[PDB]
Amino acid sequence: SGFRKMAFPSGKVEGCMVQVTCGTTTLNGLWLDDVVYCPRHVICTSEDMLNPNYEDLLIRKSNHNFLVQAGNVQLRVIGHSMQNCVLKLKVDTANPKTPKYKFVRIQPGQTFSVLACYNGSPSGVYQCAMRPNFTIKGSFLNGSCGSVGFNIDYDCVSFCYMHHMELPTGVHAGTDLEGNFYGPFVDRQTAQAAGTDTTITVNVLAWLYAAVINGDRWFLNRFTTTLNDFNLVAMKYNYEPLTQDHVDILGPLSAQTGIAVLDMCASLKELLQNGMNGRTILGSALLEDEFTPFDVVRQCSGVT
Amino acid sequence: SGFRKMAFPSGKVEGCMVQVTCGTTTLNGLWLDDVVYCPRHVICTSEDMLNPNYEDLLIRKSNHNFLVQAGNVQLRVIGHSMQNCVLKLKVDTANPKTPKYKFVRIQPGQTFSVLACYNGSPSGVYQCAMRPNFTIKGSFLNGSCGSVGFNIDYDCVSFCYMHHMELPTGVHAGTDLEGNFYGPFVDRQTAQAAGTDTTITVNVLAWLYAAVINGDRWFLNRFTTTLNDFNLVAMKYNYEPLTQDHVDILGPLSAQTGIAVLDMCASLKELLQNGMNGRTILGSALLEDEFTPFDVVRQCSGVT
Ligand SMILES: *[C@@](O)(C(=O)NCc1ccccn1)[C@@H](Cc1ccccc1)NC(=O)[C@H]1CC(F)(F)CN1C(=O)C1CCC(F)(F)CC1
Ligand SMILES: *[C@@](O)(C(=O)NCc1ccccn1)[C@@H](Cc1ccccc1)NC(=O)[C@H]1CC(F)(F)CN1C(=O)C1CCC(F)(F)CC1
Ligand SMILES: [Cl-]
Ligand SMILES: [Cl-]
Ligand SMILES: [Cl-]
Ligand SMILES: [Cl-]
Repeated sequence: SGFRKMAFPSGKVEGCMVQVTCGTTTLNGLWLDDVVYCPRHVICTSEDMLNPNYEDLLIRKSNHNFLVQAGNVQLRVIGHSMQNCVLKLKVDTANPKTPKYKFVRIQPGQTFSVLACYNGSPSGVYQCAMRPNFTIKGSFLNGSCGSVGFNIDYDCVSFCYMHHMELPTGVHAGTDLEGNFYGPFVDRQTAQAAGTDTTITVNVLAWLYAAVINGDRWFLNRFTTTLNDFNLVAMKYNYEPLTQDHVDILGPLSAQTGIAVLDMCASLKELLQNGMNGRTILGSALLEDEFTPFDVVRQCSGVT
Repeated sequence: SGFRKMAFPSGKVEGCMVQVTCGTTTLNGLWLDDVVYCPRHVICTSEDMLNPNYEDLLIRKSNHNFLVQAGNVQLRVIGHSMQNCVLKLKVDTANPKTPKYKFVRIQPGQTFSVLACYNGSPSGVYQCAMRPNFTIKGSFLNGSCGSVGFNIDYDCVSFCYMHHMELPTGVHAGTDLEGNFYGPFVDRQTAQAAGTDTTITVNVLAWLYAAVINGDRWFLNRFTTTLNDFNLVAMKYNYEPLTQDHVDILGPLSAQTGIAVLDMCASLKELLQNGMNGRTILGSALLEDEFTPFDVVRQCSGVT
């Protein structure tokens, strides 16, 4: 029993993390087979950051401009090319520790593990959700660009996020591993800011199921609601609409607890309308929306 | 910026995790050099669990009774011995991936990362605190015994916890890597239960400093207090006493924020007496006590 924000074991990703230096700019890259993936703004100088022409900047560079370190071992760059906001650096050595992997773009509301890295050396691992406004509430400092987010399934690492920058509210923005940004952000210096966010309803419900499995039942009630009148309450409290597919995904959790989704929706409606009235759920006094139905099943027993 | 419950990268520990089978009982062990460390109750049958004589049970066993699997590779047991509640199984193969390591016992109030494991295969990683009552609020299912907790410092892994069992309130108990239990618990079936717990005051204060560094200042005030009158309030709200050494450890954080510890204590006293009045700190509506002063410094910038 118990419930924690649990990351995937990070070893398969640690053995892919390298340092990339171009000029005085230093940051992290991801080394898979004979390619190092890193944020393209490693080739930028601070002046270039207003409106750089990344294609020009790259033509003016050569292989020996790029310094790639895997621990202490130098890796020699034998090629360079750019895909969207990612630079691809081909190196002389294929990574012997390359895991089975995929580049997958994730959806708002889904979770992933983050390996915070500095100077190519991993620092910490933690769990994140892609917010509905395509930011992540991460934990990142200067030099973390190039750190990646990922999920692991049957020893295959699905990379979904590469870190690029921090927005003024302190939330974080980045790209998938094809270099395409999540959300309406650009890798240059503007006044860009996160749009308005919403709460991930299906995840709050999954979390309530987790609590029932772990013995929190005080928020439960005998009422049931319609999917339409629940959604109508959701709009008032800035919660994402709940779909029939969401109801279907919660199916396994409702089956294990014996509480049908729509009954659980009645509980959520009461918790939004009346607050938590001095009680806590799974050690939190706020409704938690960063656990997917999948995360709950993976961590909770199949019993109770 | 940002603040998350961040674990250490788990790779160095993943490469030490093995499966140990004795009879029908299967659980995890830790493979360092040519020794596999695992909970001694792997030799138990369900009957033996009332009051086993572990020394007798072990004499009646032989090396070929022990099945140790490192992934797919069999490891042959060439010796067995017992230290307190841990069994030490000497195997034919020294672990090539053994990291630099130490066995250290931690103090109540300190944190560590946990690598949840099942059948020798790592499942997840998360951060825990040793509670003042020597339990941990972990996330563990049947088959997690043998999973370890650890900290990493300059590539050296300090193992501090091996998981053994779950207590009736759903909290978790285990030993250090010398097999000595944390807290007044035994590896047998009794009515044992966690004693009463308290909140880790120095960690709450560290966390408030983290929030100030991340821009939460609403809880601040102009008042200062004496260490004696703060401690006197702490007793009323079931908070651990604050020592002058605690004040000294918070020094770096007070220096970076410019808020002296005792002023911060005045803030904590107000937050205990008046609640949080509908506001949140670092995304929590409760005072968080599972970040040490060290954890805050490691994750927060040195600026602001
Ligand atoms: C890198 O972009 C990075 O660490 N980004 C993530 C981040 C930064 C701050 C807080 C949380 N996450 C490095 C790359 C770099 C550039 C120059 C010298 C060394 C490293 N960027 C930074 O550390 C900061 C500081 C800076 F150098 F002034 C520039 N910077 C940025 O984050 C910029 C934001 C906008 C951009 F287009 F993404 C380019 C980088
Ligand atoms: C192991 O002890 C374990 O997983 N402990 C941690 C745990 C259990 C439940 C919830 C959270 N954490 C395995 C060892 C085992 C024993 C027999 C068969 C297979 C594996 N123990 C268990 O999975 C559970 C179920 C059990 F098998 F009935 C016995 N058990 C225990 O946890 C016992 C608690 C008291 C003890 F002295 F520690 C012995 C194990
Ligand atoms: Cl690819
Ligand atoms: Cl499960
Ligand atoms: Cl040792
Ligand atoms: Cl730091």
